[PDB]
Amino acid sequence: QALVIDNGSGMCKAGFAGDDAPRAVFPSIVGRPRHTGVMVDSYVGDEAQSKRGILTLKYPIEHGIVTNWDDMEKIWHHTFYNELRVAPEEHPVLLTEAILNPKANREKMTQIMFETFNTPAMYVAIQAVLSLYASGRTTGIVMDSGDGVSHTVPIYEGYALPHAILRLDLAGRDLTDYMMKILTERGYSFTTTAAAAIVRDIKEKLAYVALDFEAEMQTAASSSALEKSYELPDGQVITIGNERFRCPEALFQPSFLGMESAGIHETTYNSIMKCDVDIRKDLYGNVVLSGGTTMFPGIADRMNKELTALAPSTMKIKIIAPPERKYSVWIGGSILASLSTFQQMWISKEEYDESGPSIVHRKCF
Amino acid sequence: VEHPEFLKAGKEPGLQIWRVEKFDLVPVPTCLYGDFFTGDAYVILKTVQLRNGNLQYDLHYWLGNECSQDESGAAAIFTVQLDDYLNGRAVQHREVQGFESATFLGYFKSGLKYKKGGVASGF
Ligand SMILES: Nc1ncnc2c1ncn2[C@@H]1O[C@H](COP(=O)(O)OP(=O)(O)OP(=O)(O)O)[C@@H](O)[C@H]1O
Ligand SMILES: [Ca+2]
Ligand SMILES: [Ca+2]
Ligand SMILES: [Mg+2]
Repeated sequence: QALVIDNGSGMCKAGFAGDDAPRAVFPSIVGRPRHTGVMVDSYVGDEAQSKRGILTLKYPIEHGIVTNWDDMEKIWHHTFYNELRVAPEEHPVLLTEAILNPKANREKMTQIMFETFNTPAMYVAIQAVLSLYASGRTTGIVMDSGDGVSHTVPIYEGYALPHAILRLDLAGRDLTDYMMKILTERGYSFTTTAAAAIVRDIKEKLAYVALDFEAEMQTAASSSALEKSYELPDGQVITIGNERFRCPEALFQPSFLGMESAGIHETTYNSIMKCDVDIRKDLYGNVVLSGGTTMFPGIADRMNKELTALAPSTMKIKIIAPPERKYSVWIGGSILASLSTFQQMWISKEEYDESGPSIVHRKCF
Repeated sequence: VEHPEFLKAGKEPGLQIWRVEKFDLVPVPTCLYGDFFTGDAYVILKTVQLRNGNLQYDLHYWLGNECSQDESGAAAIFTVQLDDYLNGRAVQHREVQGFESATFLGYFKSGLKYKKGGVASGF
């Protein structure tokens, strides 16, 4: 019985190898008292968020990279003990990592699992490669968009091409900020503690990507047909109009956010273009979308349209965006950690004791 | 990978076929080569010998219309693992029911056949 953990910048996803979905999905948040010692330590996840009024809240993962190891240990401790309810000394553990995870970080993660958690075996896998596998491919380009950052990761015959990886510094957090702003300008005011959560939910429930953005802007200016009602926690109903598709439009037009960067369609094109000419047909034919911020209705049609426009007129373009593609990384890990060949892939405790943390660069790539 | 099936792979010219069965690579009986369960995923290795008599490897994973995600995912990953095992020398090919390459269809001398059903998902 192996465990799979996908440590997102925003959400941690955890479960049991062999399951088709994570057993636990919780905010990647550690909460500590502001004023030590005067009132009756730490909190993780929803509880941190509930008691945020009296806590300093920290996010140990930024852009996929761990920036605080004591907080990271709290997240894993909460994962094993409160979420999965396991003794971690009894389970091989598969963990995920960001593209360009620093060497020191992969070593530290390995050392923590073996030394603090006493895992009998562990393995670190790259997130984009796990999404590709979950889609039943060994070659393709993954557009992974979650919390703080989007990445385009060309993968050929099972392995990422590091020279061709690009990043757009816009993801879900930016899209929530931007939904707040445009709804505020419309005339609404999000003032309570639950402001972020309300706007986030409006985004997740009602945003879609427009196939043709100016046609949609026009449809919305001249008709009520695009508009939706949204009931606030207090019972007030507000109307959501063009904000629905203007919000995720910022993925394709980062200028909406006062950014120089190219959109996700162009980042993707540019990544394909950094790759051997011979393999590009296979990248364009296997554009895999994954992460929470790829969950907008319309996004796959829009990617197809935008890539069609950029690629030679005869390129076969295929976008792969299945409904579960929010947990594609986790599901790829569940599959990988279940294989009969995985017992020979992992770092055992015995190997760790013999080689120490640097074993990770020789076993996991 | 100490996978007993990997030890048997790519030894002499010809054709080997495995089926993904609950997260393992199980050999297909040679008498059933070419009859594909559309509910399953398969790994196929074609070993050709050139005129100079050097070995050549093409590795096809075949995805049935109704194979579950664990099956198609395992077939992808097994393909990569087998390729690494064969020192990176196999060209990998994704083959989808109804859309196989002529090369792959060529492997089967009386034409490949589809049939419904197969082994259940390992999830
Ligand atoms: N249905 C949806 N539509 C649009 N956005 C969504 C939807 N569901 C989730 N999101 C957004 O996805 C974002 C986080 O997704 P995800 O869990 O993939 O990121 P992560 O794995 O924590 O981050 P990273 O991989 O960047 O470290 C949040 O901003 C959330 O609002
Ligand atoms: Ca099956
Ligand atoms: Ca190869
Ligand atoms: Mg993620």
